[PDB]
Formats: sequence, C-alpha cells, structure tokens
Amino acid sequence: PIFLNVLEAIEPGVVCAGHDNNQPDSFAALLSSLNELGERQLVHVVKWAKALPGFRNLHVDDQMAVIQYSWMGLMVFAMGWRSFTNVNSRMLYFAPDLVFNEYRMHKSRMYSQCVRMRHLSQEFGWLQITPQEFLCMKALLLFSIIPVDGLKNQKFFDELRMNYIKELDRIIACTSCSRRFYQLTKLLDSVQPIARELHQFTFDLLIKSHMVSVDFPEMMAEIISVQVPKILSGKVKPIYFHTQ
Amino acid sequence: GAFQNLFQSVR
Ligand SMILES: CN1C(=O)N(c2ccc(C#N)c(C(F)(F)F)c2)C(=O)[C@@]1(C)c1ccc(O)cc1
Repeated sequence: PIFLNVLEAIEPGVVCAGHDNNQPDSFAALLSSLNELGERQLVHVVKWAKALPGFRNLHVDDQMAVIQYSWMGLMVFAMGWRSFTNVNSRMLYFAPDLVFNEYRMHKSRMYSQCVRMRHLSQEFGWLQITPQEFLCMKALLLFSIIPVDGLKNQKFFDELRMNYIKELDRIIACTSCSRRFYQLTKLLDSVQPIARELHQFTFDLLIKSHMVSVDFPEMMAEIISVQVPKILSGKVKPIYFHTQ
Repeated sequence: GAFQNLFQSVR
C-alpha cells in the first residue's frame, strides 16, 4: 500500500488554537481564535500538500491556487473526522484547546454551519469510514475546487485528480464496492456547501469589520478579500461527483 | 502577497 504509506507519513500532527479557556466565551475571542487556528492549519496544509504524490507536476501558480481554494474544505473535513474520532461527534473538536459545545456554536454566530459540521462528523460513524479512507478522501479534496475558466496547466491538474480518484477506488476495491464509492463521493460533495457558508459568513464580517473592529490578521484579510470572492461570485466552483 | 511568502518559505 505505497500510496497509503505516503499519506500516513505526511499527515500533519495536532494543532492548537491558543485559546484562553479560563475566560468566558465572547464572539470576539472565539473569532480571534478561529483566525489564529485557521492560519496555523493553513501552514500545515501547505507543508502537507507540497509533499503529496504528484503535486509538483502542477504549474506553481496552480499549486498555490488549489491550496487557497480548497483550504476551508480541507479544514472542515478534518475537523469533522477529529470530532468523530475523539468525542463521538458529541462536540466539535476544532483543536484540543478549542472544543465547541452548543453554547459555543451559538456564541460564535456560526450555529448553522456548526450543526452541518456535526452532521458531517456523525456520517463518518454511520458510514464506518476507515482512517485509510479518510486519508485518501482528504487528499482528493485538495483537487476538488477550481476556476470555471480553467487553471494555468489544466491538463496536469486533470491527470493528478484522476490519479487520486484511482487511489480512492483502489482502497475501496481492496458490487459492495460500487455502493461504497457512491456513499463516499456523496459525503465529499457535501463538504463544499459547508465551506461556502463559512466563506460567506466571514466575507460579510470582513466587510462590516470597520465598525465591528474585527482586526483581521494579514493572511486572512488577504485570502478573504482576494480569493474568497472568486468562490462567492461563482468564478471558482467545486468539482462535484453528483448533480446538486 | 502574504500567502505567496508563506508558500515560498516551505521547503
Ligand atoms: C470564521 N472562520 C472559521 O471558522 N475558521 C476556521 C478555523 C479552523 C477550522 C478547523 N479545524 C475551521 C473549521 F473547522 F471549520 F473547519 C474554521 C477560519 O479560519 C475562519 C477564521 C475563516 C477564515 C477565512 C474564511 O474565508 C472563512 C473562515
């Protein structure tokens, strides 16, 4: 299992948010921590992605693009997995120091997004997703959202995404298999609408932020103002398996 | 940009 060997080897370790749990929850503190966590995870997505099989086949501009477009979906998927594996979906395990109960879901002003993410967490258990299926599905997620007008070297992308689909098929093969691929691609598709709702909520925050003084940190301000509106305006869209 | 700096800083 060469491919799985590699994905296990490069999988990033635990990441903390730096949140102060000794203080009562407030929207401002929760958002600062999500911003911090978000940036810390992005660093690890970059390290991870550059070490993926084939990733350097991509034009460097496309390498950079695909990470920024798919980072929120990658974080959603992984957070769902941690929630399932660490606490049986009873809460959302953003980080060991940032665990959301329903009161935090509410205080974050992202209650609906949180509920949908808790549902995603429960599906890992209903579907009995294996840790090896998780790793293959997460890698495929990186190659699941791109500009409608194409990437700089579309052909290299196409062949890379193909290989990751072949490798998910591989560990499903290794019929029932048909049913399995359906269930897993349905779950993957469901990540994208959730990421979009996170993007919409945060884009709106950023715009109003001069009165709400949400001091958006530099990396986040750049990605929310430069890259996220491409997704919100439809110029960048997920690659769905099934029709929505 | 910030993201490009970060991407380029990773081996
Ligand atoms: C509101 N946001 C949020 O929930 N986080 C966030 C941070 C870590 C995790 C984790 N793990 C998650 C996640 F779980 F939902 F995936 C969200 C973000 O990174 C943030 C800060 C954001 C930033 C930019 C953007 O375009 C959309 C959202």
